[PDB]
Amino acid sequence: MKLDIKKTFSNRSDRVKGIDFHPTEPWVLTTLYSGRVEIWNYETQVEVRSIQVTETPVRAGKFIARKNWIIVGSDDFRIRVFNYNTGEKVVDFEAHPDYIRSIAVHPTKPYVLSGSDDLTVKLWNWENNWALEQTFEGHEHFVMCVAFNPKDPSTFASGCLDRTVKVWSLGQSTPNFTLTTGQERGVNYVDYYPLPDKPYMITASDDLTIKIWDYQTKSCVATLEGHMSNVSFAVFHPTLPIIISGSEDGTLKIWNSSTYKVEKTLNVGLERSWCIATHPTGRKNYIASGFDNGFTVLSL
Amino acid sequence: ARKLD
Repeated sequence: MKLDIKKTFSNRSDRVKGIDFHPTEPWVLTTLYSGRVEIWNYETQVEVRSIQVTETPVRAGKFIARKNWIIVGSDDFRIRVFNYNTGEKVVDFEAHPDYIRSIAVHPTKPYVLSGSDDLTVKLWNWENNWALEQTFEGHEHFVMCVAFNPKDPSTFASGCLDRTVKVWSLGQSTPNFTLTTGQERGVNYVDYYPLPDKPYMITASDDLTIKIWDYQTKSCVATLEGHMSNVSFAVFHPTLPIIISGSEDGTLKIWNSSTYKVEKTLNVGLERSWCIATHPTGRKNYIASGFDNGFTVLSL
Repeated sequence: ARKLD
């Protein structure tokens, strides 16, 4: 239960809705409510590249490092891809007839998932001219979050304001199963535990709770209570035995992933927390979070 | 109008 948290870099900006770490460069991507996106080198504290993408909120953003791209989704309904070395706009298309909430990138195949207020998840194939390969229908409210299972990325999970998580197989039209979460104000976020020892998933809700699920038994393993307003996200750390959550209550919380009790609450001072990223290979155990008033990168 | 922020 020993934590050593250091602030690596924090900067003020307009509301950060999406955030992501580059796997091999010391960079973080932020996507802003103002329509701007920024790539920061958090070691030198200098901007790599920034773009005014649109005038609408950009809620979702990811690196596709193996292609030197970022991919972003915005309230103008569009997915756009930029080469971060040249700034080339690679593609720009309407993906859904409504807001894009979340984007996920497959770890090996040229697949992107987008989740939308249009009640659907859509699968795009960038090696087939960004074709719409499949639409997953079944949710009954905004799809807030999509995530591939890192241990079996032929499957993915979607978290929805309809109070469910659905787990799907690529190429199949109905969910493999639906978790009725009992989080009655909806699911804002879903994440997979990344290691082989536990088949766990985690959900965050406006109902102030975080729940841990065993995806083989479909049972709720634990409920984490303590946040004082909407919980924006909750994730498992890739190297440390912790869960990190963030909330409109303005805090990040670090929870023990064995006992499911809170270990530390951080009052970041940037008002509401919206998004989170962890460094994929645990470099310096970095995490980053985006808030109303900027972002912070912390080493643990 | 849900989740506009």
